[PDB]
Amino acid sequence: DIQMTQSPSSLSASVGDRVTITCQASQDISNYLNWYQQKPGKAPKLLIYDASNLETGVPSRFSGSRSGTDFTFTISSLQPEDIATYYCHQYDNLPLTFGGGTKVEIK
Amino acid sequence: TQDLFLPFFSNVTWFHNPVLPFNDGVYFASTEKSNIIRGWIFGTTLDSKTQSLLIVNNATNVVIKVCEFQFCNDPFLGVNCTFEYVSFKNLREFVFKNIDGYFKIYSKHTPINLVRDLPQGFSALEPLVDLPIGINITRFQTLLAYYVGYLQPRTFLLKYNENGTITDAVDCALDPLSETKCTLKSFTVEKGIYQTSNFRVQPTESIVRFPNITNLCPFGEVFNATRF
Amino acid sequence: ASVYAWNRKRISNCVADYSVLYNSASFSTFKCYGVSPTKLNDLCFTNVYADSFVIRGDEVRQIAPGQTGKIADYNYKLPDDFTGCVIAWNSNNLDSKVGGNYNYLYRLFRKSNLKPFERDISTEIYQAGSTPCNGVEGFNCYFPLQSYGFQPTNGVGYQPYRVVVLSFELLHAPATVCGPKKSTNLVKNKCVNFNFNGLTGTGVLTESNKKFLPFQQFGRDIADTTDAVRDPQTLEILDITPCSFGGV
Amino acid sequence: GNYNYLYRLFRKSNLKPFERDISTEIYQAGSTPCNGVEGFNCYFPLQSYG
Amino acid sequence: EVQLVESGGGLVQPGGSLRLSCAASGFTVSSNYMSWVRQAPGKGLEWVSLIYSGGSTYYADSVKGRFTISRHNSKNTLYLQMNSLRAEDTAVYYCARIYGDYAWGQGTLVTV
Ligand SMILES: *[C@@H]1O[C@H](CO)[C@@H](O)[C@H](O)[C@H]1NC(C)=O
Ligand SMILES: *[C@@H]1O[C@H](CO)[C@@H](O)[C@H](O)[C@H]1NC(C)=O
Ligand SMILES: *[C@@H]1O[C@H](CO)[C@@H](O)[C@H](O)[C@H]1NC(C)=O
Ligand SMILES: *[C@@H]1O[C@H](CO)[C@@H](O)[C@H](O)[C@H]1NC(C)=O
Ligand SMILES: *[C@@H]1O[C@H](CO)[C@@H](O)[C@H](O)[C@H]1NC(C)=O
Ligand SMILES: *[C@@H]1O[C@H](CO)[C@@H](O)[C@H](O)[C@H]1NC(C)=O
Ligand SMILES: *[C@@H]1O[C@H](CO)[C@@H](O)[C@H](O)[C@H]1NC(C)=O
Ligand SMILES: *[C@@H]1O[C@H](CO)[C@@H](O)[C@H](O)[C@H]1NC(C)=O
Repeated sequence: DIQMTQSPSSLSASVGDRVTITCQASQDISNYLNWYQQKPGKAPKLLIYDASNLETGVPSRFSGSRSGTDFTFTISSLQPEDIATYYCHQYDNLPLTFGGGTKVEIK
Repeated sequence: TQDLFLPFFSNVTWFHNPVLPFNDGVYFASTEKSNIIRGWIFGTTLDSKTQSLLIVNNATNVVIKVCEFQFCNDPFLGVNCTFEYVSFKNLREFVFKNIDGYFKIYSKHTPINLVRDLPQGFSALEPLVDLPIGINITRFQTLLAYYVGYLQPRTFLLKYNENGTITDAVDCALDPLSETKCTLKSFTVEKGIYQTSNFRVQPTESIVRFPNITNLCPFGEVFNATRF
Repeated sequence: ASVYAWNRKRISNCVADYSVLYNSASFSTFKCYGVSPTKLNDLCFTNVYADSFVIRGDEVRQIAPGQTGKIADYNYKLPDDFTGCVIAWNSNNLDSKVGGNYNYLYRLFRKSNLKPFERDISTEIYQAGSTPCNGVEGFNCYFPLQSYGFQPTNGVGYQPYRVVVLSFELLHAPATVCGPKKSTNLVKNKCVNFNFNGLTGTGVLTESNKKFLPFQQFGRDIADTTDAVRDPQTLEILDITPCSFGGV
Repeated sequence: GNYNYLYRLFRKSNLKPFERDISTEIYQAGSTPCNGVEGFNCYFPLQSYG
Repeated sequence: EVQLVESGGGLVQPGGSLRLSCAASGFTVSSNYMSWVRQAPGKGLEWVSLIYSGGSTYYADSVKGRFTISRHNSKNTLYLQMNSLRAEDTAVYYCARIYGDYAWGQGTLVTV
């Protein structure tokens, strides 16, 4: 199975702060990575597909920037309604891998 | 040996581009003075429906193709593909047969000075090219005087010289003297009485006799029974 | 060529030596279906098809009879009764570029699986719902071709692989392609076990004074036995003298 | 999958009648010796039924 | 217009069997890649299985020989049949779309 671990496990930031997380992959994926936002009590929601394109209906404040094998998420302005669990899931490889999750809270 | 050989003293059609059948194998005889006849077409429909043979010598090289060509109503020469190869004073004889997907072509060239009739004599046609076509052929046509023959599975006795060429032949189904020659395996036979074949009167009609019964056997009672 | 637009090459009317393909050590995958990897030089076929395409390392195993997959369903399907050999090797040094190579495309969305040996090159916008696309991409309207994006730093499963598929088909029609068996040097004046194009036998091969016709290969005596033969390589007529034998 | 039952997968020649071969020597499919190491042209002679 | 609804969850003893349903509206199930994705409480999200548009089926390494996916043509409902449930299979199951967009049902609870 492909090895994939998210970093960091959890963090806290204020409203409008700059939040940067990383997604680490042991095997190199070219561009096949998606980002998801799991609200508490709600299903995850796709924001970035193919790690470089914006899904329709998603605000522009969410972006994915490739950094070689690893891929980094970008948050321009954090809001209290953005409290969710962050996942990166590599695709085109079976089994499909969903990460442990990254929790971002509002301090 | 027994193979497709043209029967001796048989009728061959004399021409001066019709489509003719390819029933068992066709012998082609052509007399040339200015290179009129250029090639041949072999196939079944020859109307861009299936694979057909196109052998054309366009004045510099002999070209053989097996493509599904779209031919004209009257093809002539002025003054999916699987295979492709690029190479009265005279008589050119040809034999075309297609056995087990092998198209055998035999030919022989000789000079002549008689144009009134095909020359009377003996000559053997050697094979030059063999075609692995695997294609059924039922009709043909000639692309441009010439003669068209037909080949029949008749037994022949072939005379071989010291050089291995065929100098004479005997048609075993022509006349009883040739039957004697074929039975004795000698071109010259001695005087006497010999047994060569057996005479059988062939039947002329076919009679099928069955009783006239309108009642059908009850197979529906057995095969379609409710309870077994 | 791309995997969705794989090219087909017809091979016929030539001699093929399959021994140099096995004894090359440059191919990562060498498996034959129906026939053995060896003994390919003794087989004859009417025609041979050569299909070539570029895929990633993970999709190499998908080209096999009885197997499924994206490539097997929507890009290239083999029949269950397929016979032949599949050639594949790594091609990261030739098909990968810095920043991603988009020249190679793959078909992903299709209504039904492909029938074996089907080539689909349609660029119609795929309708994923009850709403027609009318040639406009958007919701429930996805383009059927996507970019591989090969990179030289990609992993083993993500590296591009060049795959060549050999198809062996037979028919009653004469075999146009055949393999060359090794021909040992001719030896003369010895009791040897010989074999030629059409016949085998045991005898002594001596030089003859016979004059064969240019098309003839075999000679026969009176009582339907072979007395002379033509060598398939050198135009020399060789008599077959039977080896010395007799009762004791 | 029951992997205890095995069958011989490669051999150079066919067996004689009532011949029992239990060798586990690595099959050499080429001109390169295997030296007991599996790999290219070097296959284990036994295959599991599963 | 477009919404995925799930049903069939409940409390199942170990060694039992259950069948879930995922009815779709606004699109065609058979022309798109479907998947069943579960999530055990207290841990991350876990993929289980997918089905192709042509009918090809695959499953995760933990569910070989136990899980079965199917689809009824007329009512356009996606199903997941499971057999011999274990204690670690207690998770909240979802039905989703693999590519071009992500569509998620409301979720159902399966407790073993
Ligand atoms: C065909 O040959 C026969 C000899 O068997 C002959 O009697 C007949 O007249 C010939 N027909 C034509 C049209 O030449
Ligand atoms: C004869 O016809 C063939 C058609 O296949 C062509 O390829 C060839 O060049 C022609 N040769 C001449 C001398 O016109
Ligand atoms: C060639 O043969 C194939 C057989 O599958 C056929 O589909 C195709 O239409 C043929 N091409 C032509 C030009 O007749
Ligand atoms: C030629 O005709 C025979 C008739 O029995 C048929 O079986 C065969 O398939 C035909 N050849 C081709 C190439 O179709
Ligand atoms: C055989 O050919 C030679 C010339 O090569 C000739 O002199 C001789 O007469 C020929 N013999 C026969 C029987 O044709
Ligand atoms: C068959 O035909 C004969 C006369 O040819 C007739 O007498 C007889 O009745 C017929 N059989 C039946 C069953 O009618
Ligand atoms: C039995 O019935 C079927 C259906 O009508 C019919 O096709 C079949 O011929 C019948 N069997 C016999 C022996 O008549
Ligand atoms: C084979 O090659 C030799 C020289 O290498 C040549 O003399 C000979 O004629 C060739 N035979 C054929 C059949 O091409």
